[PDB]
Amino acid sequence: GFEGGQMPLYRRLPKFGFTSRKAAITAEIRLSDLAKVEGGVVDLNTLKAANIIGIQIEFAKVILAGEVTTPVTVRGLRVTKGARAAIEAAGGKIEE
Amino acid sequence: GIREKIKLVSSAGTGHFYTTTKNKRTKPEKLELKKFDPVVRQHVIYKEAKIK
Amino acid sequence: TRNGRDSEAKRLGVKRFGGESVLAGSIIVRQRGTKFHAGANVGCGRDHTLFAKADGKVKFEVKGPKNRKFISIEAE
Amino acid sequence: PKIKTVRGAAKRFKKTGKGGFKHKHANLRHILTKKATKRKRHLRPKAMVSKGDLGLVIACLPYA
RNA sequence: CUUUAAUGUUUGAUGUUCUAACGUUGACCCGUAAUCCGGGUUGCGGACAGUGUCUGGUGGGUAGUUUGACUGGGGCGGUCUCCUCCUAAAGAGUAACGGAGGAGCACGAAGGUUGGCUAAUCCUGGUCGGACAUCAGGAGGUUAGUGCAAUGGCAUAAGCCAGCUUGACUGCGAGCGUGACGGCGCGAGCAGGUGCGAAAGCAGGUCAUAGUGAUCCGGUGGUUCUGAAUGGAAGGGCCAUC
RNA sequence: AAUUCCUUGUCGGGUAAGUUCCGACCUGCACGAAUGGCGUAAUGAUGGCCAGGCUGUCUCCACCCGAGACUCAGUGAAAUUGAACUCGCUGUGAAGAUGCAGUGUACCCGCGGCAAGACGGAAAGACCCCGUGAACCUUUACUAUAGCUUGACACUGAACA
RNA sequence: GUUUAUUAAAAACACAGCACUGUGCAAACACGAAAGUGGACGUAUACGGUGUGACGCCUGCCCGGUGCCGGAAGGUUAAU
RNA sequence: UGUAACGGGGCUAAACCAUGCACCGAAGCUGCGGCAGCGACGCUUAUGCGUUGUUGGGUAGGGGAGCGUUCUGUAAGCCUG
RNA sequence: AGGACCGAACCGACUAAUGUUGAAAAAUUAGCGGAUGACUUGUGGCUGGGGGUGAAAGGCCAAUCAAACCGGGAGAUAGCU
RNA sequence: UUUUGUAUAAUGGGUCAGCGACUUAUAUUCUGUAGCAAGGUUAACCGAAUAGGGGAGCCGAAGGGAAACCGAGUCUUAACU
RNA sequence: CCAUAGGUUAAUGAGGCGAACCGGGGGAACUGAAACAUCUAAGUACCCCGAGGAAAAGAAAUCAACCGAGAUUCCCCCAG
Ligand SMILES: [Mg+2]
Ligand SMILES: [Mg+2]
Ligand SMILES: [Mg+2]
Ligand SMILES: [Mg+2]
Ligand SMILES: [Mg+2]
Ligand SMILES: [Mg+2]
Ligand SMILES: [Mg+2]
Ligand SMILES: [Mg+2]
Ligand SMILES: [Mg+2]
Ligand SMILES: [Mg+2]
Ligand SMILES: [Mg+2]
Ligand SMILES: [Mg+2]
Ligand SMILES: [Mg+2]
Ligand SMILES: [Mg+2]
Ligand SMILES: [Mg+2]
Ligand SMILES: [Mg+2]
Ligand SMILES: [Mg+2]
Ligand SMILES: [Mg+2]
Ligand SMILES: [Mg+2]
Ligand SMILES: [Mg+2]
Ligand SMILES: [Mg+2]
Ligand SMILES: [Mg+2]
Ligand SMILES: [Mg+2]
Ligand SMILES: [Mg+2]
Ligand SMILES: [Mg+2]
Ligand SMILES: [Mg+2]
Ligand SMILES: [Mg+2]
Ligand SMILES: [Mg+2]
Ligand SMILES: [Mg+2]
Ligand SMILES: [Mg+2]
Ligand SMILES: [Mg+2]
Ligand SMILES: [Mg+2]
Ligand SMILES: [Mg+2]
Ligand SMILES: [Mg+2]
Ligand SMILES: [Mg+2]
Ligand SMILES: [Mg+2]
Ligand SMILES: [Mg+2]
Ligand SMILES: [Mg+2]
Ligand SMILES: [Mg+2]
Ligand SMILES: [Mg+2]
Ligand SMILES: [Mg+2]
Ligand SMILES: [Mg+2]
Ligand SMILES: [Mg+2]
Ligand SMILES: [Mg+2]
Ligand SMILES: [Mg+2]
Ligand SMILES: [Mg+2]
Ligand SMILES: [Mg+2]
Ligand SMILES: [Mg+2]
Ligand SMILES: [Mg+2]
Ligand SMILES: [Mg+2]
Ligand SMILES: [Mg+2]
Ligand SMILES: [Mg+2]
Ligand SMILES: [Mg+2]
Ligand SMILES: [Mg+2]
Ligand SMILES: [Mg+2]
Ligand SMILES: [Mg+2]
Ligand SMILES: [Mg+2]
Ligand SMILES: [Mg+2]
Ligand SMILES: [Mg+2]
Ligand SMILES: [Mg+2]
Ligand SMILES: [Mg+2]
Ligand SMILES: [Mg+2]
Ligand SMILES: [Mg+2]
Ligand SMILES: [Mg+2]
Ligand SMILES: [Mg+2]
Ligand SMILES: [Mg+2]
Ligand SMILES: [Mg+2]
Ligand SMILES: [Mg+2]
Ligand SMILES: [Mg+2]
Ligand SMILES: [Mg+2]
Ligand SMILES: [Mg+2]
Ligand SMILES: [Mg+2]
Ligand SMILES: [Mg+2]
Ligand SMILES: [Mg+2]
Ligand SMILES: [Mg+2]
Repeated sequence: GFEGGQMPLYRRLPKFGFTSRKAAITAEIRLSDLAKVEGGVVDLNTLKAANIIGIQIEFAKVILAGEVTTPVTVRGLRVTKGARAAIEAAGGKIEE
Repeated sequence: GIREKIKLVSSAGTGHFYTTTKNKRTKPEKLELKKFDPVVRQHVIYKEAKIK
Repeated sequence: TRNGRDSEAKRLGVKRFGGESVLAGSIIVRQRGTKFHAGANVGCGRDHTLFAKADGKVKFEVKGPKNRKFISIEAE
Repeated sequence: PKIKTVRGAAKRFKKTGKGGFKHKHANLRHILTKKATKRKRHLRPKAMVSKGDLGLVIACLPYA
């Protein structure tokens, strides 16, 4: 980043924002990952056993990415709108 | 640079303010303009306060 | 001595010449005064900048009793 | 050893989807009563790093 | 409350005295065969001095360093950012310690709009009144005007008066100009709300181009966006601003 | 004037002739009274000037005595060095040529001499500039700091006013 | 008399003298984290520092600046 | 320093002007042969072979392809009194 | 009597010449100053590097001094050759 | 070698022989190549062991926003043509 | 005065050396920051003390997050 003695680009520009500690313990889930668990139920403890989200994660959303075919109970996790339509069309049952 | 700078506080209760300058030597009386307040989305009279 | 100064070149002039198709909003002439004047479908900016209000070809022409130079955008 | 991130540049840039970097504009921190509202309004949204100075950013931010 | 005493205790300030801390580079005794030292007796000093921590001053005694560049060599002198003209070779751009001038503001109207108006100079006539005030006519036709330098504009006036006013609006912005970049500039239109106008319309500061300062750090207001077990808070973020 | 720029000031002395010297003048660029002022006998491997004696200092060198140089025998270095079949001139050319062009001259090789050139040898110029080089040194540069000094608390108590 | 051993012996340093100033003795001062030691087994006719530099005649005016000394009423002012 | 202001010899044209035809003159161009690069095109590709155009001065620098050296495997092999 | 005088030893180093890959990393030759004093000399001791020591030249401190020598940080750093 | 430019009278080399300068480790990116492919891959360690185990992790298949949060969208804004 | 200090014996032990590793007491600067003072180099070099075959640390007044883990040391991650 040394530009001669000119004030460099990484110091001409201002700092912005902060880092959310809560963002480090959230995760996003494909619909293709819902079949990779066993038992057809999805909890936080089920996904960590399936090695999908990781141990320190405490919050998770399900996102329309990939596709699901088997009926899968989703329990205690946030679901987006397109993933809610895709889970319920394949036979799923989103609950808390 | 005798022309100091002030701020025009909204009288709509919001803390919204326009900032501007005035010559306090030649205009001792306070500046009051009716300006748009984007929080209330109305034109409200603003009054001069100190820039502080 | 006493003559070291000069200012930066403001890069005025005519940016799009005649018969040259432009988009709406394209700057045609930058200038100090109204050395040129705004004709049909051409706006005059705050600093007397002439920009195109519509799309089409640039037409330079001299009109009026004072023989002033007007810039218009022909339809296309 | 690992490369160390220039930690000042990590506070100024964020990598976007196609690999470009967004950043806050300058000139919007102090001395604001003399600037036009049109000028400031075009400085609030984040802008992309231009193609010329994009090489120096990647050298400062090796871990994306 | 205005106007001040009593009683007692509530601890400081300065005398005032003492001995028991402490000092003794006073005398004497012993360890001892010893001008060190330690112990003992005694005298003098005495809560002072003197040391520790904290603290203000002083501090080239000592230490670490800084002390710009351009430059028809260096120093001396001048210069360093920004605007205008020429050099600039009829697009843009274009250097020199080339030729000439300015800026570091101002304005709550000198902004917006509607309505209206048109200069400089000279000639003649006219109380004070004169080279030159004001008045009336004529020539003249912008040789004037523009808050300020120069250049380009300016009569539909952008020049000059008056009325009403705050668009010197907030969110945006197709598309271009200009830069290596940071950035700077122009912008129809859209959403909201507004001013003037009967209306068409015009208004996102001023005839345009100078009137300026990155980031960091910090201040102020706003905003639950964040809040390290949890609820708050601190702090941070974002918006405005210094 | 150990100080005077102008300056070789002017005047006087000394000399045939004196930018120095000596004595005056004062117009002290820019003397001056313990960073002492002005004198001053004696002293000085001290500075300037003058005279006598003396002389190869010189006019202007001559000869002589020895030590080298020179020759023979013995021993036997050194600095330097891209390579050499290593001329002059005028011109040219990284702008002062043994090497280029034109031209002139010149049989091959020593020895004793001289030092004009080989931008000769020796020392990565000390001068000058440069480096965001170094070192010491200075101060009312900056920031510290030993030291000195101030007060609070502690070691530290008792009475009385 | 001294001095740049190895380009400078001098008008430089030193010097006797003179003056200013500090210093009452566990002296000032100096070397030492300190203990100590030097000053000095000395005691203001002594010791340290500074300037001047035999001797002769002398040494004028200025305390605004910068230091130093003395002052303690007021202003300002640290830890606490 | 030496002619030393055509390169010299020399020249009254072997100078100058005009016109004309010759010739000389370079690593330019053509001929003949050889190598290579990059494009075309086709092949019947051995993943490159004919033909075909065209290219081939080069520092800094970028790209492509190699030679040789020592050591290890191949190698208790092969060469060698 | 004398930091008295002249002058050898002894101590010093004013001038010239030589020498300058020397006889010599400061000397020789001819002169020169001091030579009873603040003299000179033998032996032994003590003072240590931001320190000593200095009749003061930034002199001397083992042929080295505007901060000795040796070892270490150490392959300091060198936008320079 | 350095240069705008050197026969340069600019630098360097007396000669020969030997030695003498772009490496190594770890990160990271790109290109080539190979393995597998919406997955790829293990690190310590175990293991008698260049095997096999080990999937802790890391990278990728989703992004936007300062952030909560939303999600093939999201942010901006009262709301976006 | 007792006493104590001191004295004389006796017994046991220590002393010194050694490469690295270890714990502790002290502790730079060049350098980097394109200067430089905060900072960096780095608790590094060095000095000093003590120890052992290893030393050190070590059995929660520790984490965690409303679920739980269960001394110390070491390795790979977390993660530049
Ligand atoms: Mg700068
Ligand atoms: Mg996992
Ligand atoms: Mg802000
Ligand atoms: Mg200093
Ligand atoms: Mg330093
Ligand atoms: Mg310079
Ligand atoms: Mg100059
Ligand atoms: Mg032009
Ligand atoms: Mg042109
Ligand atoms: Mg105006
Ligand atoms: Mg009008
Ligand atoms: Mg106007
Ligand atoms: Mg204007
Ligand atoms: Mg800063
Ligand atoms: Mg909390
Ligand atoms: Mg909350
Ligand atoms: Mg807490
Ligand atoms: Mg004088
Ligand atoms: Mg003179
Ligand atoms: Mg004479
Ligand atoms: Mg005379
Ligand atoms: Mg003479
Ligand atoms: Mg005289
Ligand atoms: Mg004097
Ligand atoms: Mg005096
Ligand atoms: Mg004197
Ligand atoms: Mg012989
Ligand atoms: Mg020959
Ligand atoms: Mg020549
Ligand atoms: Mg000869
Ligand atoms: Mg010669
Ligand atoms: Mg000779
Ligand atoms: Mg010569
Ligand atoms: Mg030479
Ligand atoms: Mg040199
Ligand atoms: Mg003498
Ligand atoms: Mg000498
Ligand atoms: Mg001498
Ligand atoms: Mg004593
Ligand atoms: Mg003196
Ligand atoms: Mg006096
Ligand atoms: Mg005074
Ligand atoms: Mg006074
Ligand atoms: Mg005082
Ligand atoms: Mg001649
Ligand atoms: Mg002819
Ligand atoms: Mg050819
Ligand atoms: Mg051919
Ligand atoms: Mg060719
Ligand atoms: Mg080639
Ligand atoms: Mg082999
Ligand atoms: Mg004598
Ligand atoms: Mg001597
Ligand atoms: Mg002699
Ligand atoms: Mg004698
Ligand atoms: Mg000196
Ligand atoms: Mg020596
Ligand atoms: Mg030293
Ligand atoms: Mg030093
Ligand atoms: Mg180091
Ligand atoms: Mg080195
Ligand atoms: Mg070379
Ligand atoms: Mg050169
Ligand atoms: Mg040159
Ligand atoms: Mg040549
Ligand atoms: Mg030569
Ligand atoms: Mg050469
Ligand atoms: Mg050179
Ligand atoms: Mg050589
Ligand atoms: Mg790969
Ligand atoms: Mg692959
Ligand atoms: Mg440092
Ligand atoms: Mg540095
Ligand atoms: Mg242990
Ligand atoms: Mg529990």
